[PDB]
Amino acid sequence: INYYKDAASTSSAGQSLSMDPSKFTEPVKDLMLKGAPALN
Amino acid sequence: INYYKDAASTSSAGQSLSMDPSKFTEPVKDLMLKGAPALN
Amino acid sequence: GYSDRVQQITLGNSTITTQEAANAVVCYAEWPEYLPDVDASDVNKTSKPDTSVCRFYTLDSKTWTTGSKGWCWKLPDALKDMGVFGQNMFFHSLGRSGYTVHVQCNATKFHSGCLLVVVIPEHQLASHEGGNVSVKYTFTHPGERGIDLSSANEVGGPVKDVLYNMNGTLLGNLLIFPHQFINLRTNNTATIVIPYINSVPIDSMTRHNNVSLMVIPIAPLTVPTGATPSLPITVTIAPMCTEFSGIRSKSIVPQ
Amino acid sequence: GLPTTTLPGSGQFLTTDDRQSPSALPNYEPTPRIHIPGKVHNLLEIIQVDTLIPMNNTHTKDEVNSYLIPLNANRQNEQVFGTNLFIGDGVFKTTLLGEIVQYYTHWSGSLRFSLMYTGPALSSAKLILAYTPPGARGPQDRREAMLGTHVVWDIGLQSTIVMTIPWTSGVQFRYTDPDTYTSAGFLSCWYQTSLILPPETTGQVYLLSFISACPDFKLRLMKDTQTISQTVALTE
Amino acid sequence: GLPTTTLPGSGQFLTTDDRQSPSALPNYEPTPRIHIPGKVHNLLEIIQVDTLIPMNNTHTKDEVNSYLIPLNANRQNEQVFGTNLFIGDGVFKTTLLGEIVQYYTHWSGSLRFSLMYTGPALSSAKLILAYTPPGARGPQDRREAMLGTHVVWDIGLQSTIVMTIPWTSGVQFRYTDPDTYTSAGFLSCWYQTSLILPPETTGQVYLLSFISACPDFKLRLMKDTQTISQTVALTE
Amino acid sequence: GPALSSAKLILAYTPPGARGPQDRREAMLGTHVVWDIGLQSTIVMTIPWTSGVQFRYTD
Amino acid sequence: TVASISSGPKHTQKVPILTANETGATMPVLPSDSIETRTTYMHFNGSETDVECFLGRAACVHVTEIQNKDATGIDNHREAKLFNDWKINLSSLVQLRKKLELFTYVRFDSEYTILATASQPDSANYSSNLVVQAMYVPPGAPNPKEWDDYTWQSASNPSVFFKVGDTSRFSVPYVGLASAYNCFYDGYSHDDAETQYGITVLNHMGGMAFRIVNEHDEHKTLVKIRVYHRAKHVEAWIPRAPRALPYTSIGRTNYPKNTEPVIKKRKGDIKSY
Ligand SMILES: Cc1cc(CCCCCCCOc2ccc(C3=N[C@@H](C)CO3)cc2)on1
Repeated sequence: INYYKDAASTSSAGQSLSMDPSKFTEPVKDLMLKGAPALN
Repeated sequence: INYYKDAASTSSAGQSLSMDPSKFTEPVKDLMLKGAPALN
Repeated sequence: GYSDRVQQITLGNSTITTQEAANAVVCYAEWPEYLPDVDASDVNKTSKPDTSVCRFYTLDSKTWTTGSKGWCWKLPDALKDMGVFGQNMFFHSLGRSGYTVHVQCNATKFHSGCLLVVVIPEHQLASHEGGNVSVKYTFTHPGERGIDLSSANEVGGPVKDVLYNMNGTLLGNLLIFPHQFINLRTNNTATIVIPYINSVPIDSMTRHNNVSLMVIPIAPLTVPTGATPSLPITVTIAPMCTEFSGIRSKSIVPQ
Repeated sequence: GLPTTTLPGSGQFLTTDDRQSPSALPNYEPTPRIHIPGKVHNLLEIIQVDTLIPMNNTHTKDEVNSYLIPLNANRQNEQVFGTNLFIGDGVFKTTLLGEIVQYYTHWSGSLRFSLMYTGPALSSAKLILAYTPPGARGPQDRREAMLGTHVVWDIGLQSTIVMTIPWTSGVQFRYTDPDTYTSAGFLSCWYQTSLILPPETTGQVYLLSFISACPDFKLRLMKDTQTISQTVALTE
Repeated sequence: GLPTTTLPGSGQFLTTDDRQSPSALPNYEPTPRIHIPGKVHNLLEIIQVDTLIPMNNTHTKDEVNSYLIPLNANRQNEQVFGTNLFIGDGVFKTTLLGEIVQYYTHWSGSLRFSLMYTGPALSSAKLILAYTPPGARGPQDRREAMLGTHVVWDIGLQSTIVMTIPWTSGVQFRYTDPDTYTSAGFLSCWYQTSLILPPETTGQVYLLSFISACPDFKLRLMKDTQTISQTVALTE
Repeated sequence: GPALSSAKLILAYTPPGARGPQDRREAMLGTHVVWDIGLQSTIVMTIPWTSGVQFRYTD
Repeated sequence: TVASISSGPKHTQKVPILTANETGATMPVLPSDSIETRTTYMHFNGSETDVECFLGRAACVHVTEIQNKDATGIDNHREAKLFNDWKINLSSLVQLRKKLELFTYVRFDSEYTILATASQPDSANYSSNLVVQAMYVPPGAPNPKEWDDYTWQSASNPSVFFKVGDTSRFSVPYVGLASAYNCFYDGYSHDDAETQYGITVLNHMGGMAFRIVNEHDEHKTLVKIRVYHRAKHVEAWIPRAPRALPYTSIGRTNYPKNTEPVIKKRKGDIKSY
């Protein structure tokens, strides 16, 4: 129950439960498959 | 009504109403019947 | 014609027969079983030597005399040197096991005496010094010799006072632990099956013992007239469902 | 803004109340439970396991020997032991039963008292155990004893005898702590015929005695035990 | 007026509680969000990116050189480097992994340790990396090392080797801060055959080493980092 | 022995490859049976066929 | 539920009262196996003996003390009680300890209540109003050195601020590393020849730090902190024999030497009533 009118006044947000490290761990242009050779 | 998000914050648990003394009072391998001889 | 009385336990390449048993206890009514995945944490596949480790090792014999106070062995310590069980033990980082314990003591229908055979999960001993003196490692790792409660206090060792279970509790209440009596007039062996009991799924076999087996004379031994005043007590123990994990170099432990 | 009124008791801390609180560690994930044999749910589960009674209390420092009730060969008509039934005191007090009863104020229910015989197998004996319900004195001779709850025990192959002290009471609860009004009786044991040892044998034989509660049992109104105290906080 | 009672804790301020508050700026409209590449949702997302470990810690002032593990041509049987695995201390401590682990009290999971070789293309080498699970000492020679988790690495076209320290543990969580009971092992590396340089070439070659966490990883119970402190408030 | 006596013996079979055991500790690590002397007068130990080669010479 | 059924005379070959205790069992014998009984009902459930109930009331687990005074020229705040600290633990006081050690492993959430009262033992014009700040300093995180260090910023560490005279209350989930807390541990932290034995090595819970936020007034004020702990959501495994001798140390089983006989000696015979 929100007792207040504005959105800033609500409690903390709830877990992204998004999670996708590939923008950080695999930003390569041509896709690399694990097990296939790195450099062909 | 829980007012809080986490489970630790809820009140005391409610009675097991489990109760089974046999693990402590009769841990024998071959079942003993009351009234039958203890050692055959 | 089956009696509670006669029994055979075959485990590995070794068999025990008793013709004067008094049933057998299975701690907490649970039988040893391997470690389920749902309970697993370490990702390593474990090693299950099976029949080469799950057989019966008979420790060296003790001598019950009228002055005996009782003896105490720790597991897996007592077996730290038995065959391949022991090797596996020093060579893996983690291991887990249940046991069948069979304590033997026969006499005649003229003797009297009664031993308590009890298994205590997590038996943390007390220092006889009091205060917060610790009990050094070696002292709680007697190996197959076990601890002799009628031996003298030593320094860095535990207290050996029987009315207090080596920890500040009374002998009389040890009966809350899985146990069985050997009453010469009834019984000649005691058998207890121990499931693996711990707060972690698998642990180190050398830094932590998870049960102490204790044999304590309670009704003093009384032999017939002009009999030799003593009887030997033998302890045979078999690891069961043993699993080892995290193999490597081979632990080096104090002393 | 909703109008409220606060009642007497606001702000008090009652150690026995049960309410919700904010978690200091928001979102933390506890370690998974694994299976461990032995879970206890009720103290009523454990007081049904029997434990030994130091009945032979006559020593002067605690010894393994006060658990042993001695028996003499060839005595006739005589008395083996006696005790009142104040389960919260005296012989009972250090037993697991005694020890738990002391966490509660009131108890009601039946008790199970058993004796296991340890003499040579070629000996024999007949004993009488008697429960004397509140209202009479501890019996002074078997004749007196045998007129109340009793069991003739014949020592045989079957080593133990289980006597029950059935709940005999006006009032439905008794205090654990020794109350008169609330008192429960006496328990005595006498030779029915007599212990007889085989040839080549000699001396005293002993009985071990246990106590546990019947499934009948009720304990209520928790309190603090006289069995433990301290003078300064402990440290590591 | 509805009757209420206030409980213990009323009026306290717990920095970790999460409740509603009045907005000081009623009706204000925040700037629209535009799209920005790079959004982070979990710290678990970022500790999977590998970063360099200053393994060569032997210097006396921080230098680019403590990131370089040197290799010597023609040595046989010998040891390249050694370290314990206290991820919250020592070599690991300044790495991104080390740096985040320090915001939490407990960690569990697998680690990924990789080595990228930088020697001339016409050279060759075979190294062994070994993980020693808790319970034994840091290995003292390859024979000792090779009996635990290990990978023979053959230096080739493929420049990096990724070793995983699989989670080997009794207890399901370890403290980040150096605990004994909770300790994780050792990591060592030795020549399997030996580094060989081509003609016209000379000197030391170096390996770069990285650390990142496997998707396996768990961190819990947030706390304050020993990695930052201050004596007076800063100003502009 | 007399009926009123009692005894517990261990019989051990030691498969080829080791020496005749020199003490029970050594003996108990191979095929063995703890025999408890009772009402049942005989104990039957089996020497199970332990062998690489499928036949042995009698001689 | 019947507490006793009706039962009459018996003359059988089936004797439920003869057993063999050597087996380790406690055979479930009842009054009706050996006397003639009448029906009676239980009228009772055993509610208040549930382990949740037994361990579920607040117990005092710790009393400490800090003072508000001028720190000018104090070389060791910790030592002046300018801010004490407590090595969280649950065996320092014994009433609750004996209760928990009836079990080997125990698992529960904790609810803490902290009462703080002030004392002004020497001449003050008044009673000041102090705010206490208790911090959770888990192991691995900077521990406070002065009563006003950067540590107290507590940007990542849960802290509660309440007033002396009031009470603070919050609840912490089960923070154990394993599946349960060990009430006992017959092990070491490693196979060292001299390492400590016990649980001291296992129950590594870190400490909790208290301080007054207020600067000093002209008089000195003693604030004494009492921490209460209530177990909620209790789970207990493997019952053990109750503690008989007195305790000497947090985390070891050790009892004092030349202790006194714990079993009361009879005033009379074995035969006495
Ligand atoms: C502000 C603020 C302060 C705090 C404290 C957080 C609680 C951390 C303590 C965790 C629980 O600690 C223990 C310690 C020991 C035992 C225990 N020892 C054995 C005898 C049994 O149980 C259980 C919990 O949180 N926020």
